[PDB]
Amino acid sequence: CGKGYHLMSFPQSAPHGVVFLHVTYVPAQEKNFTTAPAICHDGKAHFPREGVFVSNGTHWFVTQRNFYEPQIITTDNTFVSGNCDVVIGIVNNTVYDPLQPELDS
Amino acid sequence: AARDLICAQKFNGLTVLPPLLTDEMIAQYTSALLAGTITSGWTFGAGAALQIPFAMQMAYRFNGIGVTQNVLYENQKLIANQFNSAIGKIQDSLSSTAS
Ligand SMILES: *[C@@H]1O[C@H](CO)[C@@H](O)[C@H](O)[C@H]1NC(C)=O
Ligand SMILES: *[C@@H]1O[C@H](CO)[C@@H](O)[C@H](O)[C@H]1NC(C)=O
Repeated sequence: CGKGYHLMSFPQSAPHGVVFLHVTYVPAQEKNFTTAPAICHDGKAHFPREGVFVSNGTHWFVTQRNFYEPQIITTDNTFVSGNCDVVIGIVNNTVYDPLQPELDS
Repeated sequence: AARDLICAQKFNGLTVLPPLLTDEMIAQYTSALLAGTITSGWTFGAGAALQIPFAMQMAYRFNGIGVTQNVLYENQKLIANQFNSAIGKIQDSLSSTAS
């Protein structure tokens, strides 16, 4: 259904045949980054729910794979499985908990 | 020596044409495809080739079939050893059987 990530297609008539107009999605401008498979915070290993961990040089963010919008690493978008001594390449970063400041009032 | 079959075919007017793409160009295409799918994942088949670590691509490929990605990261040596043994058995299968 065309080259790229398929969105739609529009059929067209032709003499002794048919003509398709495939509409596709093509990524255009990429930039390079530093990544890690998981985050060790407070003795627990954090893996992303959907997306990927990226680093801009100083901080660590979470973003989706096919597009670049950065978000803060949060308990909502991560899940915990095991301790940070088995995963190869794990780094250290804090994890924001939204429940604590809503508790503290 | 003696008369070959192919010489008789050539003398009777039958000629075999050579292919347009040589074996070296086919091997170059195969090596380019292998390098692309090893380094860039599936992103080289939909535009620009975007690099990624191979363990993280493996985590995505486990995520696509319904298994969570923490299964791979806790067992990565076992998947590596199983893949090495599986690709090593193809060598012993192809070195003996000619069918
Ligand atoms: C990112 O860094 C790599 C490694 O030096 C380099 O080859 C590449 O051109 C850089 N830029 C992008 C957009 O990938
Ligand atoms: C992350 O923190 C732990 C303990 O806080 C420490 O042992 C480990 O070395 C740190 N990671 C790095 C890459 O320094």
